[PDB]
Amino acid sequence: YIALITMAIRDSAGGRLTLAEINEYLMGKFPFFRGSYTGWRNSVRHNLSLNDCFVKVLRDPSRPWGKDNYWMLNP
Repeated sequence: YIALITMAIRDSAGGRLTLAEINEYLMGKFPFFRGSYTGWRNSVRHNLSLNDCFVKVLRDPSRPWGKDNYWMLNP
């Protein structure tokens, strides 16, 4: 989950990213994940910030459809 998260966050470049898209492809890539329990987003996101150690935004005014998230990470 760590490595996966690493490559997931890698989507960015130490600037900003959307966990919405990250998780979007996460489940769209990992079948086992989409066939176990779609409730790890809590442990994933948790470790996400508890891993990289960046800053996120509490649902900013920029969510298409109404279910997105923007995170801001940097070195």
